[PDB]
Amino acid sequence: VSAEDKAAAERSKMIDKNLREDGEKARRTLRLLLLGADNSGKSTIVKQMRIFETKFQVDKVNFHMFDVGGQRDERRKWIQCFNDVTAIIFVVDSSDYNRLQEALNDFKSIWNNRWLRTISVILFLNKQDLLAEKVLAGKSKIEDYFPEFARYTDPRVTRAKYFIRKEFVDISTASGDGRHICYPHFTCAVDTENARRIFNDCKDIILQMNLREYNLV
Amino acid sequence: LQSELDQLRQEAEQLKNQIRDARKACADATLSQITNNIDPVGRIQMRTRRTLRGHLAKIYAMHWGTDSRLLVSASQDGKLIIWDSYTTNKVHAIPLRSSWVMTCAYAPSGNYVACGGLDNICSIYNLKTREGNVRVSRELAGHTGYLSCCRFLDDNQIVTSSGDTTCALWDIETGQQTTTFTGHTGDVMSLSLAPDTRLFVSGACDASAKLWDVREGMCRQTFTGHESDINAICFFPNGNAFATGSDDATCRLFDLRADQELMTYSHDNIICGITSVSFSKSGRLLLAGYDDFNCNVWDALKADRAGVLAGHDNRVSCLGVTDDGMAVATGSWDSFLKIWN
Amino acid sequence: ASIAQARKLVEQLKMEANIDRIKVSKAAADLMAYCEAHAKEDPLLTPVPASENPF
Amino acid sequence: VQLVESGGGLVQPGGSRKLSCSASGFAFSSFGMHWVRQAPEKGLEWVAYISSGSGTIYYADTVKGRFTISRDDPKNTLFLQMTSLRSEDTAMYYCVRSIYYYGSSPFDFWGQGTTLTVDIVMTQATSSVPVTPGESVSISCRSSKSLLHSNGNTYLYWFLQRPGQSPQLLIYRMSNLASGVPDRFSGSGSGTAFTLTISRLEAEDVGVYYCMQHLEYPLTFGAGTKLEL
Repeated sequence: VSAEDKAAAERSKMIDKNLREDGEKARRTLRLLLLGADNSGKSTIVKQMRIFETKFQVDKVNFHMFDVGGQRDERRKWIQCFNDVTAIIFVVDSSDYNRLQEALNDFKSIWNNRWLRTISVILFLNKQDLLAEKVLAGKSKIEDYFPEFARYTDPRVTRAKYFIRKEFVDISTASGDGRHICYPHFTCAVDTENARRIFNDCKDIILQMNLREYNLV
Repeated sequence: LQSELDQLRQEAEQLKNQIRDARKACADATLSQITNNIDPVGRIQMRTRRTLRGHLAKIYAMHWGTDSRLLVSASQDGKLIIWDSYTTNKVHAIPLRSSWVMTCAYAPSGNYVACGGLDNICSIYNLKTREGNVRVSRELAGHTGYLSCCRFLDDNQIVTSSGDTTCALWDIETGQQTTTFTGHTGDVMSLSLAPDTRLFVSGACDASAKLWDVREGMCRQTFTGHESDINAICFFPNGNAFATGSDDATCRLFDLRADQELMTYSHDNIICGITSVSFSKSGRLLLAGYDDFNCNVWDALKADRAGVLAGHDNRVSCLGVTDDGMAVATGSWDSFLKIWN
Repeated sequence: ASIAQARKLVEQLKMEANIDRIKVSKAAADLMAYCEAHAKEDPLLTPVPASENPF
Repeated sequence: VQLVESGGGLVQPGGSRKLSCSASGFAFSSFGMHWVRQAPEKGLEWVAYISSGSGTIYYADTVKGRFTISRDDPKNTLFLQMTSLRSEDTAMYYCVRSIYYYGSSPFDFWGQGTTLTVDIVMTQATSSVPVTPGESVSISCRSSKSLLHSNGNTYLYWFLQRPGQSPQLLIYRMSNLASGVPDRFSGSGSGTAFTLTISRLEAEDVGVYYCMQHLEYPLTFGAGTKLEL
């Protein structure tokens, strides 16, 4: 072997050493994908922000949440890039029942995805502050746009708020069991346990994936 | 949408039944009528000769150097590596600003390498500099969709294809916009410059590919023969044909002068889609990287499978033959590059 | 907004139809000629000798 | 790019000297630095070597143990410790930068040398040729072993040394050319004998060229082929 070839081999060895050094840092953090609707207000879901990515750490573990922007309303090819994240945050606001049908169709499309079959979703129902003031008056109810929004269990506000959750869990458990499970929450503009709920969901997600990877579930 | 749409919607179709009629008129043979007596290439086998390990995240692109030795690999770990296939040495390791990259290319002179992903920007890197490192030469912004394929025309102009339904050509020195190729109705995924470098083809997610005139600027012809997205394209060595790799479990080829589809290259047992395609040295062998962790080798004339390239435990996303046709550089999502024969 | 049809009925459509087209035979037995004349210089159809092969 | 070193002077024999190089203007940590000596009127003799990082150290036989090579990457600094100033220690020492990857050009840049006063044999039989300007020259060098390695590249380097100038790279690794070098320069030859056929030489070419090998790491230097009128 030539001396120049030997030095080139040593340079390559340093290249692999430096590349492997960054692998520990890459694997330490957790990767999240943020997506939803324009009116969802995904940016203020994480009130502590600290491809519009953010880097927030709660309980001394770092999460990198990626908000994809500029792309069209297809998500058909660039979603075949995130099949390694911990979860996808699907934020939908319930301020209007005219768009909740489109929102649940979008959730059906993204939950029943070939590349997203083994990745879970944490559902954040943003803007729960005005749901009361939209249902306390009752000047426009969900039964106008839906057949049987006439039974669910302020009492009226909660019975109105749990029907959308029933629909979304019906969608989630329609197809796909064990590999990925939805996490229906309730988020507000002034709510403070938004990142806490995200962490409490992804720890259970990791626990489930480790249960499957040790073959205990 | 005026009275020129109860008129000029049919007149937008009159040239479609008078083109398919023109198209289906000049067809006195199919590919497997004059390529029937040629003996098959046999059970073509190819073992791996060099496994280029070192990447961590999944590989998304891999381009061969013009010197048939160097190659550049793109992975979702935010690192770009230039390899030495003969010795598996790592020539360079260029960190990337955006961790999401789906394109990579080698300049024909070997002095530059381009990459681009979800950042909607093609960052072009200078390899040989007096400084001694690799630094960006230009930051080609001005494109809305995610980049899906970059190819180097010369040392100063590059052609890019993105997900905003536009293929589009730059000038590196100015960094400005020279020509924008429009007409696709979906995310363009692949690109294949012609050997003469005066034309190129691109396949979008509309089951159609368009041959563009890079010098002039308009689409010469559109090729509709698939039923799903076209996520792979490659050009015949002679410059008069090309192959389309689509995600409908089939990979068709087309002739530029015939303006038709020649063969289908589909198997009943294969259901997974195709990710990348390439002709080896004379167009007889059509390498095709599939989704079921495999890469079939197709006898292009006979439309029969000549061999398989198993050895990847994840789906194959990269596939490229070298300039002299001595080896292949298939790369898959398992963060492993592989060189065959 | 007669631009969606104009570029699709008089720019691209009216130009794609007006292209000289040859019969498919002269392209099939031109790719055949190219691949037959380049069989000796294709080191994947006919593997090179081990000494010649650098791998 | 700018390489400099300091620490020259006069040494009483038996003493130590800390010779340090102050690299500036390039990626120092990704370059294998060297050291090349030259007696006042004799010719270059490579003395030591340091690799990228703190890898192999490759002192020359005549100075092995007597000299130490050290580097300081974060401050971009390179050194050459010297002990027991000898009779032949009187020479001008150069620091030359080189990187080894596929396609790289080693020995591309040199620093202005400092003077500190006190085995593949390669010979350039002609130490002085008066060459008429404008026509041509055919400088030749020969070795003892075949520089043609199995990978297919001969490892001979050519350099140029004008009066009052640090050595500059020339046609390297047989017929390859370096940056900043005019295309008129060319050179080819077999193992054990090489040539430096130049086309249409002009002024500012008079100087003492050198032929060095890079097969075995003891890198012997040729006598030199300085031109004249």
